Amino acid sequence: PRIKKFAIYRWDPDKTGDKPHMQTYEIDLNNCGPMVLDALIKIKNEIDSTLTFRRSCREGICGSCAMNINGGNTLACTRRIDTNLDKVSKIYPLPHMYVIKDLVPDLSNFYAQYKSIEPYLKKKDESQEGKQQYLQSIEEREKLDGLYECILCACCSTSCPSYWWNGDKYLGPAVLMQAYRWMIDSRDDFTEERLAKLQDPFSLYRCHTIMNCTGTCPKGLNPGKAIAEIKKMMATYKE
Amino acid sequence: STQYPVVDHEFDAVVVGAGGAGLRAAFGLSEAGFNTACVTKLFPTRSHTVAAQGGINAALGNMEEDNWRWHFYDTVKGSDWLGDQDAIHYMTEQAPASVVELENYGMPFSRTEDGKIYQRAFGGQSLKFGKGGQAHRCCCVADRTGHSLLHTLYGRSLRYDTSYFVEYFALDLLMENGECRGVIALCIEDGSIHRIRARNTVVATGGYGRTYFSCTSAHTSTGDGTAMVTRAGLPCQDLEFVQFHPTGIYGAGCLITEGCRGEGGILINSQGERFMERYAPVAKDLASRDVVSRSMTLEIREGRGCGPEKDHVYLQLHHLPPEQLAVRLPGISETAMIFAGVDVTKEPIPVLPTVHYNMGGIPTNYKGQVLRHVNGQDQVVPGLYACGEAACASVHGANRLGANSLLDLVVFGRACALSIAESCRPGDKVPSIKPNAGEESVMNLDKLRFANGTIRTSELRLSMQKSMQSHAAVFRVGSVLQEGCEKILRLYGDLQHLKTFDRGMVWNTDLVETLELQNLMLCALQTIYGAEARKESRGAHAREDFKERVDEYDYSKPIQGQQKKPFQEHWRKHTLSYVDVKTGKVSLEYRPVIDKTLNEADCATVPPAIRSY
Amino acid sequence: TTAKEEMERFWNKNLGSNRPLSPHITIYRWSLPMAMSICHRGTGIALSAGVSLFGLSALLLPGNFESHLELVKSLCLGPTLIYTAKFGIVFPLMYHTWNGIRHLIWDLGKGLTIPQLTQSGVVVLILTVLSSVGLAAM
Amino acid sequence: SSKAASLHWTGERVVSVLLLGLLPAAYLNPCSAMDYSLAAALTLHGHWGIGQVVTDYVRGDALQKAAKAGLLALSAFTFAGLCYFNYHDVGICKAVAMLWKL
Ligand SMILES: *Cc1cc2c(cc1C)nc1c(=O)[nH]c(=O)nc-1n2C[C@H](O)[C@H](O)[C@H](O)COP(=O)(O)OP(=O)(O)OC[C@H]1O[C@@H](n2cnc3c(N)ncnc32)[C@H](O)[C@@H]1O
Ligand code: HEM
Ligand SMILES: Cc1ccccc1C(=O)Nc1cccc(OC(C)C)c1
Ligand code: SF4
Ligand code: F3S
Ligand code: FES
Repeated sequence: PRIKKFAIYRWDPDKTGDKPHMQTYEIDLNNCGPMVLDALIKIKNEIDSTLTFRRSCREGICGSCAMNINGGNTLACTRRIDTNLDKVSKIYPLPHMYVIKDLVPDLSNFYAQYKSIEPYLKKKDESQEGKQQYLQSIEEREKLDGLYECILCACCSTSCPSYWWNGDKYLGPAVLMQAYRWMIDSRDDFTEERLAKLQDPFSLYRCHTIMNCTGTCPKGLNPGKAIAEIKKMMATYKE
Repeated sequence: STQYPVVDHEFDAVVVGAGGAGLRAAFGLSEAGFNTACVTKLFPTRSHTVAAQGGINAALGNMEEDNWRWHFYDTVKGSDWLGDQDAIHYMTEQAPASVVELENYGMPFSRTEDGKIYQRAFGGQSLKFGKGGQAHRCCCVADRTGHSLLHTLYGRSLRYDTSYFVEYFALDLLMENGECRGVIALCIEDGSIHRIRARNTVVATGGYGRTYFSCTSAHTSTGDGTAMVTRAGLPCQDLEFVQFHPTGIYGAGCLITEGCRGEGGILINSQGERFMERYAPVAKDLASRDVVSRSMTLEIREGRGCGPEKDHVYLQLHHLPPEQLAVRLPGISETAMIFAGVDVTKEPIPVLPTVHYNMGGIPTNYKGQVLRHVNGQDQVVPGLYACGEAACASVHGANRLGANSLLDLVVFGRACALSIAESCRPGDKVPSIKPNAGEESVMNLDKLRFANGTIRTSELRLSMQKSMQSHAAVFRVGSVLQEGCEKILRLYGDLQHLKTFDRGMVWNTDLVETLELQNLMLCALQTIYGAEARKESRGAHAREDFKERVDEYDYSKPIQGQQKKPFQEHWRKHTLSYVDVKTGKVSLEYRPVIDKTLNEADCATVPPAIRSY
Repeated sequence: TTAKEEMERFWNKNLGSNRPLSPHITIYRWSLPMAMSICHRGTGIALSAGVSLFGLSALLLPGNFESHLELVKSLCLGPTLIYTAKFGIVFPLMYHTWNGIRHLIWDLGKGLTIPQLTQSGVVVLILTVLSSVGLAAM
Repeated sequence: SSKAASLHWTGERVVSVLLLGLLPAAYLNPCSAMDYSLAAALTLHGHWGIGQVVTDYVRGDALQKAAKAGLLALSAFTFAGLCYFNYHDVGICKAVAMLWKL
């Protein structure tokens, strides 16, 4: 016998007047997996089937189980339960985000921002494509490392203080890092006009390098660093 | 009735599923100029092609020099001659054309000295028609290939005017007199019921790996389109054929890539012997999956297991150079460090043969059209298509080759697009559906929402999972299968006894997992009964009582003096299963394997031969 | 639908609904890089409030600066009580000065890893106290 | 196409290397010419500081211009006063000096 405590943010949109409160659950760790997602599933499957959350891969390559556990934004299938028995683990939905139902946040704005940065290879010719492979040296390929792996978990932008106050007009690290990802790709021709997409004070220039995005990345990526590279490209680029 | 807001939509073509195959079929239609809709329960990135690691097979010949006609021989061999050669032909030739398509989309393929797409050795692939040693044709974005595949497709998909119903659980197909009119779906956000009608419907819902307790597949691999098809009374092909991937972590069942064995990884037992030498002399540890998983499971029976429970096996990566281990395989370097807590460069990974791919699914034309069985013959289901894991053109056959699924995705996704763009035109008359249709799809939904039974939803799920895991596994016998069949059948009656707890509209996961359950059970019943019915050893389906490759002839000796067997005597045929929804009893028949190619001159038919590596 | 059309729909659904904002700073973990960025703003604001109060008082208030100092001198000011009033003006300045370099180094791109951020964060915090105590005694 | 947010961002860093350069330059080389160049760098860098604060916290459209208008007033008044102090009084170099040594 070995018990652990979990405090979870709860909000039902069906019952009117039901204001957001906290509910506690207790589960044995010998009967449960090491990760927080295993715990959530267990209380979902046994104790209360009214708990709602997004889950899929339980491998840490979706961004489905992205939440605020113990004050930080990571994945529930990646981060493990603190074997410390007396301390209660607090689980919240991603910060400063509209909650659809407990733990499930609205990401419609987040996804639409990724659309607006145009995340696809753009060329001058679309006639000679599909038939021959584009050439790219290993060094040019190496510049994409630490950028292509981004899973769009949204632990990133939801941790950014600028993204809280300015969720509407400022894109946020995750989205910005992808915008950068398509810039340094040797195959891409539309690099100069990709930078011209950010000539307003909100798009890119709300990042004051506060640095909460990198310190929360579940995949170990460095988005903040990439933002500074965009800034560098923005002041240097020709025409 | 009257509780749910019936909302109707009008479209040219509907795609169910936004992962890989579905995604490729979606924008390929909008590319042709179709008012296309895409229905998906997950956000397209959260689909399961993202979990792919090994790569994608294409005969580009960048490593040395290749021929797609050799890629045909290898797939048609690995299929254990259950594979329809018309589909394999089309896939192997379209292979370079579909991959160069992806690189030109922006897929960050790993690079070589030339600056070309990095291919690498994989499970059971050979040069010069299985004569010229090991073949290296698995294209890969260094260990996170399906991640890039899904992303670069989705990224390229925003370049078209496709409509996406994100988080909309598709309930049933819309059907009127043998013809498909689209899909009825539940909005997960607000709870309203949407009916999306179109001239055509593509089904790309993926596999049903969650039928078993142990699997590599994601929690949302529930084979829903497979269930949708069977509720329409349409057949399901080769359902008993279930792939057991040799390398999966002892814990939750997380996949370690076969690219491990492809790069230089060796598989080791308790004694210390490379046990993939006495079992397979030529191909060894990089042999076919139905040989490796067959060996690993049989090695545990001997008592040669590893660990405190004596049930799991080890995969060596210690000997590999750290130089290329961090480059070629960094995704498994991180994910084996988490669930196992194992230093990938110094310590070996704990592995286990677990459920992975679903070979069978929905009977599918080489052009993507869904097929039914009328009077022993084939018949096109009007306005219905399928591509990917949920599909069964049986290009994979009895056993799927290493990294041949992501090809099956893009090629047949494209096929589903082309065949709609060629057969009909966009803006053509959208067939009208009855105002009363989707009637009992609501009734099924509403009963599961109000459920006031006695047996918990999760407790009935695990009952199915463990009953499948033990009864119909790697090795199975008519004694244990018979018991498992009546075990699952009696469980289907227990579905009317279930208890739900959520009485809400917004994001009722309690309800959608129960809809996942109904869609899993139907996929389970046909798999178990199909396994009992088949009394032979062909690829993944291994019988300890019938360890025989039962073809039309004995293909070890030359076929001349031998007399041919009739159709209802040999087993070289596709299993077609139906299920009555009320009683639950599985009625199943059979159809012949396609042995003809597209063009005999350009690509010759490969006849059945010896099955070993 | 276009990209920025989906953004219009996002707000016109959420703003006119009963959806609550998830707790942000109410529960979010405190970290050094974040606290050091908050301080940099506070010091920035505090200093401009000081400089503006020096510029405005130069125009609005009558009497020269030497007379203003003799008003301070004739308050029988304390021995260390004058040092404390001095130190509390160097401390906000020297923090914002040193950390100003740290922000400026990030602009070049250097020292942007997690360990380098934590290391230089303490280095700024330390070099401040030295330049604050050092100058208040000068 | 014009790049306003690009060149503005560079300007802030240019005055930052000027302001950082001026503080030891004011100590080592205290002069009348130093007093004015200091007051300019102080008020400008400060104006481009609060300007960023306003664009962050101040939510609104009609409100946005009002704070920016008022900020320009204080910025001009601060710079006017510091110029007046350098001409008709001791100077900001000696202001610190007489404040520190005395
Ligand atoms: C499980 C697995 C498979 C796999 C792999 C690793 C793992 C862990 N690695 C591979 C690799 O390295 N190389 C390769 O070639 N294949 C690999 N595979 C196999 C392959 O990835 C799978 O066959 C493939 O993922 C299947 O994709 P498919 O296009 O069939 O669709 P999906 O990815 O499974 O996603 C399902 C989609 O359907 C929608 N859906 C499902 N049900 C509904 C309902 N009820 N209503 C609405 N939508 C539904 C989902 O939204 C999802 O998008
Ligand atoms: C010479 C040393 C100084 C340097 C190198 C410096 C530089 C900087 C930098 C880099 C920032 C943050 C901008 C960013 O990267 O996001 C900043 C903020 C600010 N600074 Fe300074 N500064 C110095 C001293 C001063 C002085 C003497 C004042 C006068 C009052 C001042 C006023 C401000 C204000 C009001 C901000 C607010 C901007 C923000 O925090 O968002 N600074 N400074
Ligand atoms: C926008 C900005 C730019 C630079 C520096 C700080 C901020 C900012 O407002 N952060 C902020 C504001 C309030 C609270 C908070 O969290 C603490 C509770 C850790 C963080
Ligand atoms: S960069 Fe990292 S933290 Fe940000 S969205 Fe991508 S995976 Fe998440
Ligand atoms: S949390 Fe922030 S303001 Fe910039 S450095 Fe990261 S986006
Ligand atoms: S479920 Fe895929 S990231 Fe946790």
